[PDB]
Amino acid sequence: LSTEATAKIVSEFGRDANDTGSTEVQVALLTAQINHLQGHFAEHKKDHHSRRGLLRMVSQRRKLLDYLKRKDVARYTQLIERLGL
Amino acid sequence: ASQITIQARLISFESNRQQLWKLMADLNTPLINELLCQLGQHPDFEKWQQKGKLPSTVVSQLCQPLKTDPRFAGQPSRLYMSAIHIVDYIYKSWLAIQKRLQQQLDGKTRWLEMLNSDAELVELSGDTLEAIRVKAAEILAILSKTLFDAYQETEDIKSRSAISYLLKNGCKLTDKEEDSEKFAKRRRQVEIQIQRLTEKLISRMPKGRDLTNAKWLETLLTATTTVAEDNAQAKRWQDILLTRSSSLPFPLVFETNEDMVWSKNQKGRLCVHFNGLSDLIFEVYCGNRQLHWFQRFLEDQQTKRKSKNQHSSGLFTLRNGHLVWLEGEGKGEPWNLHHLTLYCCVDNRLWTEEGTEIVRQEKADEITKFITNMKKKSDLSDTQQALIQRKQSTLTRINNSFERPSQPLYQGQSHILVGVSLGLEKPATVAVVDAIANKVLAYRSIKQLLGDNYELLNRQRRQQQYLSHERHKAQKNFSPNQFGASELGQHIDRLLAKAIVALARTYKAGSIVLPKLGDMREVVQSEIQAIAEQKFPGYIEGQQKYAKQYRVNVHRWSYGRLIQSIQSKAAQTGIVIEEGKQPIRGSPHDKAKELALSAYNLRLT
DNA sequence: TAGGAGGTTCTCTTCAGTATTAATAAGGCCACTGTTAAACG
DNA sequence: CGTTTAACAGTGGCCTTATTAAATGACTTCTCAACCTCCTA
RNA sequence: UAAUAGCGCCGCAAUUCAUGCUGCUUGCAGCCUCUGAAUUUUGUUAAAUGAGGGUUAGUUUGACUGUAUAAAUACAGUCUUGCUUUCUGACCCUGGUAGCUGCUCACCCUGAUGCUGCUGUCAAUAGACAGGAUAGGUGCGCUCCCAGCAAUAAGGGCGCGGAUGUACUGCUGUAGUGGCUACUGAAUCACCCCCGAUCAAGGGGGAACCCUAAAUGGGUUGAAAGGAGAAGUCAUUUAAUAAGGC
Repeated sequence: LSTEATAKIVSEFGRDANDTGSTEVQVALLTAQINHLQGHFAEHKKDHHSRRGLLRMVSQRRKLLDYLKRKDVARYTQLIERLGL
Repeated sequence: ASQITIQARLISFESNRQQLWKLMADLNTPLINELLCQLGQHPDFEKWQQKGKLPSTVVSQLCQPLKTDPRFAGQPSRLYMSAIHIVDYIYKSWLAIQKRLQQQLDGKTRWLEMLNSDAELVELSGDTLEAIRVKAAEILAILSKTLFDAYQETEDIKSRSAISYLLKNGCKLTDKEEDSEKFAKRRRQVEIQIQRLTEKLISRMPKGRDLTNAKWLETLLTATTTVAEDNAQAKRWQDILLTRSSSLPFPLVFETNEDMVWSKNQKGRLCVHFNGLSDLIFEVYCGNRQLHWFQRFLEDQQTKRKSKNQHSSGLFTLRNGHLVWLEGEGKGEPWNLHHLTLYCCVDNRLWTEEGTEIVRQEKADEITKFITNMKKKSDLSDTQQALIQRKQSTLTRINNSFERPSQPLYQGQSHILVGVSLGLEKPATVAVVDAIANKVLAYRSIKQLLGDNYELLNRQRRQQQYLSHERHKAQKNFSPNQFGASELGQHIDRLLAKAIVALARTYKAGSIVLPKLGDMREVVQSEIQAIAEQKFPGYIEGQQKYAKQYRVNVHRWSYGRLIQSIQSKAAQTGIVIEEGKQPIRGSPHDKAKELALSAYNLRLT
């Protein structure tokens, strides 16, 4: 993921000026990477070395979503609606 | 039974191959997939698993309504037959490797109940171990199947304890009242074998082949777009996403020899077209070593034609033929990348006229027995009478001999046997031994049989380690450069088989003896686990790294492949292969000598 | 006739598994105490 | 003549485990039709 | 500079045997000359092994008939097709241009089945250029040892931010290392060279040797093996996930 894209997605999932690493931001970064990767997996059906990375990103996002759900269901719902998961 | 497969590439137009690829990859493999799935959810399925015999006609019954299906229509009948045959063979195998596994588990449970120590036998019987020993000797006076029958037959504690004492030594009377820890390790080993058989019985159902990979592509979208709710579902998504996208349609088994009609091209090249697809003409590209088989095929079909079908296709040198697609390296459409290949299964025994007579006698015996078996029933169905008619038709047609080469078979001296010892380090060692006078006529070693080729053996081990490392260094990089020395091992075992059979020919042997190895890579795994469970009590990783190299050497020790190769060559030559028990302790030469001697001793009755 | 595509149906009798007779061939470092055997004021 | 440094030797602690998938190497099982009918040329 | 030591493999020895050799005494006597088998036993000024990646519908191992031959086998004749593999050679290379994408790194410490290790020239930077398979170590290799790096083994330490309800994150340049696709560089072979096909195709031109005085007269210019398909299972390794699984 490009640095410009990460900065933009941090700002657009920001809760304040300095919130890099908030569960919302982490889920946003993972979702952006997975969305970019799904087309690559549509095309390159042999790139297993990216397949492992995709699996890892999916599991990471799942864990983050479960944690945010247990903590605050309201933030969880509004986040999952913002990303449409 | 000396069936061997020859192969030849099939060359034709791009459209002639597009037809076949579309007609198999898009309609025949999906039919096989659906037939497998339906066979799985059949209500009688758990009944079949209890036996080893899937019913004769069930697969055709689930296929008759499937032929007219919108997505499985537009195929030749003899290709619906191919799909039926493939699925029937898959489930004829899958119900025979799970029934025997269940038998093994039951027998091992019975033996685990059998196993008692000297103190345990004393406390169960309530008597001194000496009385147990005396009664065990008495019962040995009155093989192991009989003792197991006696044990399962009686209910007395004393007699059953006597059976247990006998079978503990293996129908022997050993008076060494020691090594109770040995008994503990033996019971532990039997329990580990029980556990491993139980872990085996939970087997996957026959998968089938998914060329489109619709499930994979759908699951990728589900996993990326949505979020799983529990670990047990994300694990299933991960398992699906890592599956292997197979890209080769199933073969086409043509169980009738005549379904392949042969012809000679205007350029003299041999050509094939199959029943149901005659507009598709394939040109045979073989090698001269395999030329005589295909020329025999054409000559035999023409010979049957010229006699107005007075000749029984059924003595044809061709028995059946698979029509597979190999895998090509590169890109492009699948019909332009994968090479269509014909695998014809030929009974090598039919090449000579003399061997053709043997095959004729075999078939004329089995089919007249079939006639007698059907003649006892009084049902008298109409297609049953058609079958009866065909049987006598084959009887009549079998006595019309084709013109074939002549070779006076092989007169074998019954005395002179050949004993083959296999081992982890000495893959084979042969002893040509005369049984009348126990003196061995000859000995050979793994350097004598591989003469001028012995360098291969070391190069097999030197590089199968190397490749084993190279794979490991590429797996972490996820490169597809995983290579192994399976072809080298196959070549070496073929060389050994040729050398052994040639040696048997030179000394005019009358048999070849191979040991019955049984489950050899499992007994050593159980023993190593049992030993490591005391050597490492609670450290499972230690229990695994213990004797790791020995176990991987056993697992890659290809005794079965070598035995099969020797069996193929001996059948091709006429040597009557027998079986014996490899002595547990001794040198390879003595092992082979006593092995062949024991085989001769048991053969006499 | 002559090719080409489809039809058809059971075997054999079932029901085989459980024994041993050793010995291979066992850890690998890390750190410690304990013995042991040889050179020396 | 008693002795004190090298040189092995035994001991104690540590060391995680399962499931699915893939690659490889092996193993096991199953299979290895045959004549007839009909329908076009 | 270092590769000590261990392990595996070859050879070289030495010994003892025979499955050998000799002899008839035909199952015994001797011998180790060949062939082997079993140890141990060294790495010789050397014997044999030898693992950087690739390239041929390559050659040979073939079928039938007849003869000698009990047969193998040889000879003669007729036919020939290219499959799938194992070697031996010979030759080529040490890649480029684009994209798409994975992983790993605040900073330390230990250090993995971790990575790297060639010759010369120029630098001596960190890289180019030419060459190049002899490519760190031992006769040859290793996951062993040496050297350097080590974030991409694992473990421990530990700074600041955000999160902090069990999940965890940033300090991160294509920076390093991987994977995929597309177009490309060379060999595209089996005595050598040229044109050509490669779901097809061979054609021609030379050399050396033998026969032949000589005749593209004709022949030779490396060998082997095949029972395949399908389905499960085991084992090893790798990776992701889990904190058991049911």
